[PDB]
Amino acid sequence: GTSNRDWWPNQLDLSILHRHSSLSDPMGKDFNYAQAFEKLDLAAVKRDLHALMTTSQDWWPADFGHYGGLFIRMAWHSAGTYRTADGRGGAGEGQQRFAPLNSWPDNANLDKARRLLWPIKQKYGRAISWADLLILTGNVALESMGFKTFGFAGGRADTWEPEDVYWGSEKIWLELSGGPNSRYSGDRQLENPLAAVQMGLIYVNPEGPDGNPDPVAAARDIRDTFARMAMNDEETVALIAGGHTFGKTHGAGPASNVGAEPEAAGIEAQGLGWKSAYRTGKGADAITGGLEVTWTTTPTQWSHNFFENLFGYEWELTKSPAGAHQWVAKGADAVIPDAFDPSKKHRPTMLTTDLSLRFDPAYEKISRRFHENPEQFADAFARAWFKLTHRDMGPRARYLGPEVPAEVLLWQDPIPAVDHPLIDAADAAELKAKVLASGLTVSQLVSTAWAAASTFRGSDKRGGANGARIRLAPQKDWEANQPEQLAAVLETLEAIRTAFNGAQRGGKQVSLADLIVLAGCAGVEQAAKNAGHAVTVPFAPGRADASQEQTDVESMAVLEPVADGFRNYLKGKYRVPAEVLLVDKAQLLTLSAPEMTVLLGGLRVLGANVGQSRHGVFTAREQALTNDFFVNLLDMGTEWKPTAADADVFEGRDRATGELKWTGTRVDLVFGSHSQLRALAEVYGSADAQEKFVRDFVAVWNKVMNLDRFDLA
Amino acid sequence: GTSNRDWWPNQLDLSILHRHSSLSDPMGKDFNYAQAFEKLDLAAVKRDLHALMTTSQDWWPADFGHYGGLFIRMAWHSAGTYRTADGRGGAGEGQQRFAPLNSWPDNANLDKARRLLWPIKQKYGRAISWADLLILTGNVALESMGFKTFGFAGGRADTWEPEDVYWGSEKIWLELSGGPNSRYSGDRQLENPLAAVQMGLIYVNPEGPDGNPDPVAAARDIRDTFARMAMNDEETVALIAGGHTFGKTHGAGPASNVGAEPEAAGIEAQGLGWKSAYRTGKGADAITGGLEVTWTTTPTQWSHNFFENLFGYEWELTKSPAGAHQWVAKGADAVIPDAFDPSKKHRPTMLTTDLSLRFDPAYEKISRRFHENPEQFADAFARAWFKLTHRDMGPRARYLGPEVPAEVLLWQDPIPAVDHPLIDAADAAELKAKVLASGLTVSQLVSTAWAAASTFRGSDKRGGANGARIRLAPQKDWEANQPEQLAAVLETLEAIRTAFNGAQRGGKQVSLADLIVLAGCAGVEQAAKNAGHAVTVPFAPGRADASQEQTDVESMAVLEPVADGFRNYLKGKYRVPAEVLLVDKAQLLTLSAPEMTVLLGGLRVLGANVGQSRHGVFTAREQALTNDFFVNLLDMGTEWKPTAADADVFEGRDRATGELKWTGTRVDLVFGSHSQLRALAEVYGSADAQEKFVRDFVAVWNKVMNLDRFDLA
Ligand code: HEM
Ligand code: HEM
Ligand SMILES: [Cl-]
Ligand SMILES: [Cl-]
Ligand code: NA
Ligand code: NA
Repeated sequence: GTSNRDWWPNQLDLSILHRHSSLSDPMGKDFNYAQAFEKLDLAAVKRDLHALMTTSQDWWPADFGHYGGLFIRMAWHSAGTYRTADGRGGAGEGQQRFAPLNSWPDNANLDKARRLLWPIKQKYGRAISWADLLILTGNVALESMGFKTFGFAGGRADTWEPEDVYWGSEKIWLELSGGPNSRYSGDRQLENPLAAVQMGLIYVNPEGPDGNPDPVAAARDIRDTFARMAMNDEETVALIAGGHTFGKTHGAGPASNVGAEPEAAGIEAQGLGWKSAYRTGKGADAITGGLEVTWTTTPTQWSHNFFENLFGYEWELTKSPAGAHQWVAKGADAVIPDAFDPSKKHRPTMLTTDLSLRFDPAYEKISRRFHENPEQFADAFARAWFKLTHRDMGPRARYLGPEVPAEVLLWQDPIPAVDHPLIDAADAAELKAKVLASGLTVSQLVSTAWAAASTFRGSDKRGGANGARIRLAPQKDWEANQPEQLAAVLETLEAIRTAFNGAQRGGKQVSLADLIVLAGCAGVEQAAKNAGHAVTVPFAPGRADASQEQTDVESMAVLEPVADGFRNYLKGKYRVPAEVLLVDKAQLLTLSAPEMTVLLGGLRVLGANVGQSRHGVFTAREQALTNDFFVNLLDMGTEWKPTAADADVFEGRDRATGELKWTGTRVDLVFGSHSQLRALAEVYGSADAQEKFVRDFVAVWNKVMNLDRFDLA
Repeated sequence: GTSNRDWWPNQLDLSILHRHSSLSDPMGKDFNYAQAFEKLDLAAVKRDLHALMTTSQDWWPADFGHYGGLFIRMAWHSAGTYRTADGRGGAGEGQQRFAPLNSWPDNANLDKARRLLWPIKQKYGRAISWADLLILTGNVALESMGFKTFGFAGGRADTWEPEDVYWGSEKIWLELSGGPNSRYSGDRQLENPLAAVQMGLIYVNPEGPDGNPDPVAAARDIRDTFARMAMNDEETVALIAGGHTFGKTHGAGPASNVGAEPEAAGIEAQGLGWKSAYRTGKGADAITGGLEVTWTTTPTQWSHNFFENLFGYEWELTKSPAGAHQWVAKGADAVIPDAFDPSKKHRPTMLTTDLSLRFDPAYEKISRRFHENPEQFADAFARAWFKLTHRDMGPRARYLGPEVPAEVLLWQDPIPAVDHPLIDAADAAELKAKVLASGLTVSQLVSTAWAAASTFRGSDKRGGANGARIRLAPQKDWEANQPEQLAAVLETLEAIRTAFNGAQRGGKQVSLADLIVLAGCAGVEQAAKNAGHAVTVPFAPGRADASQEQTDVESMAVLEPVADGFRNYLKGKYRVPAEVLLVDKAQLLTLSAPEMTVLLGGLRVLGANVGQSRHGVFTAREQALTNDFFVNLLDMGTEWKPTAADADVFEGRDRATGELKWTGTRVDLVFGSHSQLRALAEVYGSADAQEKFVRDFVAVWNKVMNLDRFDLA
């Protein structure tokens, strides 16, 4: 059946903005997952998970009698899809159970692990999400095997369909580099936003880069991918050596024995895949990835043996029973236990990527320190594991349950507690009046508040106006934020704040975070007044100001908007058309197509464009909140053509006279071109729509201002 | 960007069930289009439309000074995509303005016609939908030109995205038949549910079948396609001759001058397409389809000149300036006006498909009667035009405004007015008790009510339990409805009804339509009681009973369920997998994925299956309303295999013992296979879900019962 995607494959796709509707969701409108989890008996769940570790099922028998290794792999894969570039992936939505991740080659036999969890999921029902349960299961595995974790937070709500994520352009699973859709170019430069080396891998190829078993060159890939998942050298070494303290790989026979992944398997498979024709197909005969490595002498217990082996032997290249490259210890005794036969023992083995920890000079120093100081390894691995599994969960206000660690970590972008009375409605009226009396313009106020709030992304719940990080490095210097204009606005607002706070009794004070947002509200209100409308914008106080020492400058860099169509801004020249980047930003902000449409048409006429560009400012009353953008964009009296100078800029001329009326970019004109967007634009451009436009504007403005307000959730 | 549809192109697609969410809709959640339209000043709209017919715009100048013919073409294409097989297409949702219809080749230059309407759309805003406005424009065109229409109903609410419709499998616009995705097979048999001869056409090829200009063979295609749009011979003649009383075709130059269709055009085109390089590109030089025919001597006035010409001249084959086949009267004087040059005149011309009206023997008899009696032609054309443009609008209760025709037409599946007091809650409770005391079983009651209600389809809003047409031909004999069991149930219900109605005073009586639905309610309540839960199923009286004389038997045939996965029924053996047919039927019933999932799992354990098949009845307490379907489907203790006898039937056996527990079909097992459906099944199969299952089941059951109750809107 031919579809629109077939006829027009480079059309903009808006269905990404309408995923996650109440239509697809089985829970009712009012279901609140946080409230459900807070009443779960987490201790009971954890007891059942401990029991499960050693209750082997015959359709997927436990290695060594203990599922712990399988489940730690499951949890690290759940978290391991995370990319800091866009915040997409990670464990926070339980996407491992949906396509494509449920069928990625690197997730082979994790369908078994998830099915082993069904009886527990079933018992506790809606009070524990699959997303939380995957991570909890990983923690319990660690604990069952003697490793004390740093803590755990619940609160990851389940989702009900696949997320739309760009995972690459390759059309072949696991395709090696330099193909027609290569993710690499140059000197092994991985394309953003990707964070894996091959399609359907978590991070790197365990045999080495493109299958070449060079540990030193493998280390370069590990360092780049892990960096792209927000982990530094110490965290990377602690996580790989920690993980590979446990369990084994599965490569007992040729991979051509393994059949269809879950989304390709027959209906009778009931959700499972990778059925193997090799011997019994499971257990001692299991085939997962093709390697056959067991790292330690006690694969079901925490030990210091990973580093003892890594350093204690010299390594020789060999092949697994499936033919993959791997390493064996020269001259060693058979000291490693077999997973099923108590009469068999094996020589120590390693992956190419494990040897990276010893042969990359920077990793070697870390691995040596951990080898010599195993308590330092244990503590780093606990911290790193918590970071791994919580990195996309958002502000600490979202963390639920009795095991949340009290220590505040830099990577959480922490926001100080509020310890004083908050401003009330009378005070907010007085501050808005002082803001309007200072001489700050509509355009300044709206631009500043937009810049502060619009860093939010829903993918990992980072960013937003809480913290007043707009005043700190690096946000205060970002090009999109108009550093010199921003500094003059912050200077005026900080003087207003100091004067208000100095006049208070009791401990009452306003944060600069709240004042930035309240000042934006005042700008909106004034813009409405300019247009003849009486509008109050809602404002919720309670934001606090973070310090520079609570603000990791390097980790903040991934939030910089290099494309922000809501400010008609594009930092350079990209492969992806600007309208596509607009819809991607709308998705990170959590906006639907109508909300993206209303919001952009309002921002244009309010003067939010970077550099005060006239592109898209289709009004003769700038700084007044009207639906002029829409009425004028849709006027068929105006004809549009791309300029000679720049094909991505357009001139709108009176079709009868030839006179120049407007200029616009592709972000602007897409609202008059794309058939779905133009239908939205027409609702807002109609003669009955001025009041609807204003109201809908204020609503979406307020939404954006509150996107990080998990303290109010 | 590789997607799930790329990796797994044959997986089931659920997103068709979640189109039309509150997310995509710009109007607020409480917007009610009927309330808006009822206050429209319809007469004012019509006066603006009248004016517009003769106000030419320079960017698409009006032929003959009058846009009438273009707008009649626009409205017939809006209505003309309708297929009786599934009720999809038609004018009822204004889908011409979205992809792919906005860019079909047969809709070329209709983008201009819709743009000419924007000033009026804009003026009246939400009080007149696009959907309504396309049809109303065509009525006003007819009226402006001297033709008395049969009336007009508003009430078509706008939609905000493309509907998912199967339009064919060809990958080339306008592909001739016999290709690798041919829609024809056998002796020119067009595949169901299609109703056009080539991809991107409305019905037929105006040059003849696959371009062969044989009027006689073109008549066979006309007859078949029109029949598939629900129009018989008299209606088809009246409509083609009617339409071609007006206007002209456009073929001033070679078609290679025409550029990209709207969805492929540049952003500067602002939603328009088919930009032409031939001379001025428009007006006298217009190119639309490539033919150059003007049928009558007065193209802007109703006449009987189409048939005067068709019969009054002998025709000869010739070629337009773009090279398409068409017909000329060479014997004639130059009597037809030129569209732009008052000093030019032309000979009469016809399409091959117009000559079909004279050279197919059955059409000729009709055309002759219309020729000789043009008042009969006018009346037939008015009735057919109303039918054309209203055929997918649903029950007369949805018709809005001051121009609705009072005559009730058989094609409307009419429902008699109710002139008597309705039963109240106490009466409904006494009827439910009498139905349960009669001895009718939960299975019989549920099966009957399901069979009566589940004929509904949202595509054209035909079907449903209103009317009690389950007791009439043909519904009473459909195999899915189990005609002998159905007759025994209806006989018992009719005796209950006669007894209750005979005992009333004051005119109070219950219809059989309402009693069938209330009896289904009693069955569901009793099933809940059997499981130990006291529930009340909501019930809304006011249905009426239609007579056999008010029921077109032949038109009802397209509503027969030949696949109904909710009753595990498949009438024969199809090319499309049964699970795909299930999602199709869900979409026609307007169900989301969660509602489809709850409903099917409840129906299974209530005994709704056709034939009392055990397939999917995964319970040991049949006729009790429990979540057993889901608990037992999801039990990993059971292993599934396709039977030797039938690959579409599966045995569920205890995995340890091999004992046979259950059998199921693909419709059953897809809920255990598809990763999104299995996530839904899990919610209902969890230990905390009994209450939720029952509530959600009653809610969807009630929804289904009420699908056709537009009298309560
Ligand atoms: C460079 C990064 C990594 C590479 C290339 C890698 C590679 C692999 C491979 C190839 C397997 C075998 C799969 C099979 O055939 O069953 C696996 C198993 C496993 N890995 Fe990793 N790994 C990485 C990082 C991690 C991390 C960060 C952790 C956790 C903190 C982890 C914990 C595990 C565990 C516990 C297993 C054993 C599974 C079992 O016993 O079934 N690994 N690893
Ligand atoms: C066998 C069915 C039909 C065929 C093959 C068909 C064919 C066509 C074609 C090829 C054109 C020329 C398009 C262009 O180049 O501008 C057209 C024009 C038109 N058709 Fe039809 N037609 C069909 C039925 C109908 C019906 C049912 C109606 C309305 C009741 C209709 C009303 C019109 C009108 C008014 C025009 C003139 C457009 C203008 O003046 O711009 N036709 N027809
Ligand atoms: Cl994601
Ligand atoms: Cl449709
Ligand atoms: Na994420
Ligand atoms: Na329809």
